[PDB]
Amino acid sequence: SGTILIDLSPDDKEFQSVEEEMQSTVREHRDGGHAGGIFNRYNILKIQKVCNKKLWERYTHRRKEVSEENHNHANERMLFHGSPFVNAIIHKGFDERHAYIGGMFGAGIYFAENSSKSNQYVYGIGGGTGCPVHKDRSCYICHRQLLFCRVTLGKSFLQFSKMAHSPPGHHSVTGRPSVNGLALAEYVIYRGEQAYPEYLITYQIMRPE
Ligand SMILES: CCOc1ccc(-c2nnc([C@H]3C[C@H](NC(=O)c4ccnc5cccnc45)C3)n2-c2ccccc2)nc1
Ligand SMILES: [Zn+2]
Repeated sequence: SGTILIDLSPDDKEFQSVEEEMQSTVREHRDGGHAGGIFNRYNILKIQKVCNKKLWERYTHRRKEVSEENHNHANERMLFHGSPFVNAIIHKGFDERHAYIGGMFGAGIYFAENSSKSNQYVYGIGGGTGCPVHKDRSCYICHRQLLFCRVTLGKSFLQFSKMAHSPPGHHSVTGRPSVNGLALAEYVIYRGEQAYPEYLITYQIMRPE
């Protein structure tokens, strides 16, 4: 595999930065919690740094290329990723060949700047049938995993809510909010090597009250 997970102590400022980013970027969703559950906060159980030399080199190699194509600017962002495939991704890396064709921006890998948006996909598109054990999308019991990832957007194409690759001259798509469309920003890459899954976050959504 080559992948090592480093457990971060809650007293570690690197843990605390990821924890804060996760808690602070929660929003109320217009679906009233249908996809990700009803919560305003998480129980952060565990944050692990993902260390894989092969995957890191794959990422930085792509990043150099994107940079030369975008006026020496990678347009690198730290973004949340949610999917059922977290375990595969930390071992084998992101893989566009596994992309689901039912996305707003076609067959790509979707990231978000709001943790609560990525949380809606941990059990599948629109939350699937919820947690495996209780078939509940708002399950407070079962533990979830998000990735907090290093993502190379390069020259990002701006769009509102049928697409295979980046537009010509572009490296990603930035989905922007619209009245008849997106509520929140999402980012899409069409090459797996434009993201590194840097931190694996184990959490529950917290029951409010
Ligand atoms: C309307 C919202 O649309 C979305 C939201 C998120 C995503 C998305 N963006 N990226 C993803 C996943 C990351 C991709 N998979 C891998 O990189 C992958 C990597 C390595 N092995 C695998 C084995 C099985 C499946 N996937 C893999 C698919 N997905 C995804 C999420 C939930 C279910 C299915 C796909 N796709 C569409
Ligand atoms: Zn459950």
